[PDB]
Amino acid sequence: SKTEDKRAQKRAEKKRSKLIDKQLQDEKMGYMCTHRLLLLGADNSGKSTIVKQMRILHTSGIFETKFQVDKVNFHMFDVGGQRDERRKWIQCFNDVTAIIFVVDSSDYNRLQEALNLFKSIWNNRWLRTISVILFLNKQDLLAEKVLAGKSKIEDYFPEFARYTTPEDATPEPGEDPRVTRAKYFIRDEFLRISTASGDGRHYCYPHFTCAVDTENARRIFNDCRDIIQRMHLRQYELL
Amino acid sequence: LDQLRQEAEQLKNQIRDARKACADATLSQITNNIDPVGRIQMRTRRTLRGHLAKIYAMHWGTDSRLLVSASQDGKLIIWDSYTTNKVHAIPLRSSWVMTCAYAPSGNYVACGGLDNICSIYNLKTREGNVRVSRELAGHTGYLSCCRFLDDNQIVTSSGDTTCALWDIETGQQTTTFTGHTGDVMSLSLAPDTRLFVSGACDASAKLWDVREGMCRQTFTGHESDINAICFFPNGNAFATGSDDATCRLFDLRADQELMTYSHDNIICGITSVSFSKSGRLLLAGYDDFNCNVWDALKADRAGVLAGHDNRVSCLGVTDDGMAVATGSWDSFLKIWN
Amino acid sequence: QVQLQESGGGLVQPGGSLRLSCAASGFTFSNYKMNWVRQAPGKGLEWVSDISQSGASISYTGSVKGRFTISRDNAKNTLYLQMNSLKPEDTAVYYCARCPAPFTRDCFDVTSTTYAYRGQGTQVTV
Amino acid sequence: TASIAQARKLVEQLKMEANIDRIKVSKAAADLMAYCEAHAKEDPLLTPVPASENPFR
Amino acid sequence: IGFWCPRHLKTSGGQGYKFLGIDQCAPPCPNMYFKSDELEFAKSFIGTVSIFCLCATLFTFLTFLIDVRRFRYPERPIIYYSVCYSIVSLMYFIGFLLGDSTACNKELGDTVVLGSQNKACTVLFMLLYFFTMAGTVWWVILTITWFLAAGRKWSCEAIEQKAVWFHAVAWGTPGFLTVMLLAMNKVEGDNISGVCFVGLYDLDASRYFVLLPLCLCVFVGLSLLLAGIISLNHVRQVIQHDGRNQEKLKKFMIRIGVFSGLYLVPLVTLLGCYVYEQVNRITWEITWVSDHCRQYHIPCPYQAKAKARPELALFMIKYLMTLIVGISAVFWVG
Repeated sequence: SKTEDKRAQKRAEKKRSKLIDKQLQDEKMGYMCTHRLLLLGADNSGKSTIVKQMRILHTSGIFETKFQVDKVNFHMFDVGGQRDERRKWIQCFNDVTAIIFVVDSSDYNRLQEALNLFKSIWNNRWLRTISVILFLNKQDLLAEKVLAGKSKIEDYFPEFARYTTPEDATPEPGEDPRVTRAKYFIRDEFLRISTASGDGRHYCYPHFTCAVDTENARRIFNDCRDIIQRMHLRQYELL
Repeated sequence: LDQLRQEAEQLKNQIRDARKACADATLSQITNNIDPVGRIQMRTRRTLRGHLAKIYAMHWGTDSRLLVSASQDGKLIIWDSYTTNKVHAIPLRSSWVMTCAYAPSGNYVACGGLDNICSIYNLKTREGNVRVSRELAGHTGYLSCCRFLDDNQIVTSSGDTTCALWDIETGQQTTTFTGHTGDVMSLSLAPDTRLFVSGACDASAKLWDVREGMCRQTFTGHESDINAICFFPNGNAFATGSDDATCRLFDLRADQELMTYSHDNIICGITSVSFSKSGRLLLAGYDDFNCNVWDALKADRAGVLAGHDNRVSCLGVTDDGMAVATGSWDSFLKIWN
Repeated sequence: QVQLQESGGGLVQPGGSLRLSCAASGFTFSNYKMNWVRQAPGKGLEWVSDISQSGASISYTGSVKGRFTISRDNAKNTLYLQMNSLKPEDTAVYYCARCPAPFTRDCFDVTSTTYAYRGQGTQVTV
Repeated sequence: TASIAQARKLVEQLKMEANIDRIKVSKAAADLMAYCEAHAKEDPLLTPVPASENPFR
Repeated sequence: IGFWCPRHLKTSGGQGYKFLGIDQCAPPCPNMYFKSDELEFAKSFIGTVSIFCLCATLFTFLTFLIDVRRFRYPERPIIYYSVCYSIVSLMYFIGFLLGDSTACNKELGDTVVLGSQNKACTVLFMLLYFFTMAGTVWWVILTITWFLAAGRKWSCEAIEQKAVWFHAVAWGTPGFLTVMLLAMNKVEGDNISGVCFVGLYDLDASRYFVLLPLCLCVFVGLSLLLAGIISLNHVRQVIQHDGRNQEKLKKFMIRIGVFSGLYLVPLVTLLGCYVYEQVNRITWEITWVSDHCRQYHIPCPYQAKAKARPELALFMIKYLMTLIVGISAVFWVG
């Protein structure tokens, strides 16, 4: 009787293990199809103004954003319930496929510490594979700020005087060349460290946006498609 | 405020002078008449598959049979280490977790992470299905290591530079331990359940008592953040692993740093430190996709355990000291003997 | 214990070049890289400069470019900040900090007065 | 740093200095040696065990 | 009158096979198309081919025992394909070593085996035909895995758990059709090499049972490999639209194309050999009866205005070419 009972409970344990393994394999397909995003930025960077019509669907440690584009679900994190030190919980985000790094291009100090944070994220050992989708928020505020004339770009960056607008740069219609020069100077200031330590593996996707633009989801979709295609090409030892 | 600086300096050099006076002889020359530990490298007896994301934490419990594994997918999987069969696969509210605990009894399991909340579940319930038992909240930082001492009160280490001891039934905080200035990343309990030690990002391990909220002792001697901590099986010594590629064995009674395990070919950080049952072998997980076992007497590299594709995250030894479980970021648990 | 004693600065006449010194004990100075951070009254912590392990890679902020210099000697295990003249907008307290990983090039050394591996600092005014 | 923070630090230092209870390093090392040699026979990692004896074969 | 059965070509039982609409008529045991030393030369020739073909595929026979991993689900079918044609070439060699004496159904009473009245055609025939069809279907499995991995990019490391599904097709589709050939007695014995293979001395065989499944497998394999190349070329057409340059993509396309062509058009020539041998045999027998009705004392066909004869070079290239589809994987482990 005891042997029969022990065989029965062994069979029941095996059946339960098979059932939960089947459940895990079923959840695996749903897990590895929705792309995860980690969003970083300052308090004044415009953290929640990226996506507005999917901002409200109808805890405070992590704020979540579910939004679906072209039958692909995007699962967006922002971490604000912790302290200022971030060298320990940023290792929890190794497997995230994209870091949406939002930069306030109006208030400056601020841009220098954002640049240093970008250096720290890019050169991190456990974030050395993650691509960064870089958003240049508050472009309109920069547009009137650089035409105001009260704030000089040269004071906070001495290298702006010996800079010119790139020929590959395509200026938007309806603006003077100097705001385009300022925007692409900020973009080149980020790209000089974006393209200095990364020997392949990961590159950046600079984009310009404001509080009015409602096409950021399309840009994130295209960037994630490029990221997954590049990861697939790299994993097949295709240099 | 020059008198405060003078008092701090005089107390610091008094501590240094007392430590030097009590350091009559180093223990490196003490362990000279004993035989060296042979090459006792072990092989992977079983490998546990099933996790879909990286494994961060792990625990054993009193019986050396039921593993707990926490993954960033949002899964707490309880494994039968003998026959390799999963028993429960608890889903979690917050996917980002960094700690898990198994009670001395088999009834309760715990977890926590970036949600700043410690969630505990029953296992042996009347209905037969796992569910959220209790939700301990009140930390304003991420949880790094929670450890059970009984079935009614728990001790948790958080990134808010403060540790806490909670009671389960009322859900409140019994005691709060403050005095660290950096993120507390590890927490180990003494076998007698009277003292514990917490290692922080201050290159400091502070030893606390559970009955009082005061700090019993403080230990310095590292250069970077402490990631792991573990008492000796005796209970009068402990080992700390840090990011400076050095392990450091301290003793409780002398308040002195005793032994520095380091090598010139290692630069990677140390993520998980666990003792053996006899306290001779010291198992330390490193960031070079490997683990190293040393001895606590000659401070020599006894052996190397390899076979992980990503960084190690958790390392554990059973209470009877038979199996050693290593959980790294390639979603695999390796059992060694 | 790892500590970073600081000296120099304070009542400095303009037009003279001074050398703010940081003496490090504890950690081996060669294996790590170091930063200079400043805090103005009414303002938060602001990163000023950084120097790598070998001293080849030196970086500054925009407001100090071309005037301040930073250097270090590993044999003496000391670090120096050479300052020429002064600025009217540099009245601040200066900290010399170290990011807590030896063989990396990424650091997180700006906090709300909560960081560990940071000296007491010297206050300089004009 | 802050005056209150330094006051808390110094009162903590004098509180931990109030109860010294410090011993010699040599006797602590001897106690460590004694505990290591007393439980050396029962350790299942330093000494390999037969496959029939342990359930981790 | 028409064609009548010769007296020396009468069978010993009701095998169920009709020879030009006449029951109990069988072709003779000798091939009698390679007179004098020629057949022996042919034998020697194919012997060298055997000692060539094995000596190639052994290079990809030992490539599996080196490691279990680093053989992805797209690369899963190639090792089975290589080993399957390795043992096809090996058993062809040992069938050559067996001898042509115990192949046909043993004064001029010697004739080839027609059906399940055999003694040694049984296991040899299942092994040869089932394994050749299994190798072709395994190459088709390679093509469909390539299409699933480059036209849709599924996982390349986790779809392997579906392999045991495709095995049930890959080992099952030939296994479905390897039973009928021996069921209603449609198994014949080769006398040039010493082989008992289907489709030599009849028209119904090598029409719906040998040629058409092989042709449809090649057609679907080529279509899906072209689809995979088109998909990867679209992926590359995404490239060069920005400030980047890629050169490994050319190397991978060239390597996939040469690996495809080293098996595709060889077996296309094999189908050409089958079609030529099938359309001409039905009148080759009429040419034979016209030429040798005086020797056989059977009625001569009245209008044999087109004399035809099999050629040496085509049979030489056929007996070479059949076991050349097995060396393609040898280029992959090169």
